[PDB]
Amino acid sequence: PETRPNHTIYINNLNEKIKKDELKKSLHAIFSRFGQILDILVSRSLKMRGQAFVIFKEVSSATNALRSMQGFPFYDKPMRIQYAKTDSDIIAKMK
RNA sequence: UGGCCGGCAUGGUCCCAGCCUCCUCGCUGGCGCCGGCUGGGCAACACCAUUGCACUCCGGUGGUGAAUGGGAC
Ligand SMILES: [Sr+2]
Ligand SMILES: [Sr+2]
Repeated sequence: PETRPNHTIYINNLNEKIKKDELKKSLHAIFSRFGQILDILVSRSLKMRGQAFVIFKEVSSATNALRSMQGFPFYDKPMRIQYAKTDSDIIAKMK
């Protein structure tokens, strides 16, 4: 079952050999044009590696980012993008 | 040598260059042969496993089973 629109996009299929700090930097480099980004969360743990959460301030940004960068070759791999199942805390602490 | 021991070999002190390494990366570390014991840590690196929905840092295993020469006294 797909997912409903969200402030946060969930990206996976990312190159696992990239360190956390660099991955966050590179992700911002390509995703900041879609709108203000509140934060990017990345973890290299067994369960969370290869994935990232880009948290946009406005849902239109996420939606854009989602449609525009679906399948984008990043670090030699096609980026897969979806909306996050639930709202990230940063967003809850507001709306 | 990450810590520890044994056997054998080996004149010494330096100077220059090169080379080596998971555990004080370098000029007041190290760079003969052989065998056995043991500690730490995944931080870097590699390999294996993982396609995974978080907002709690947190998979496993491996490496030293390493590295040459010149010169001055
Ligand atoms: Sr050493
Ligand atoms: Sr590890």
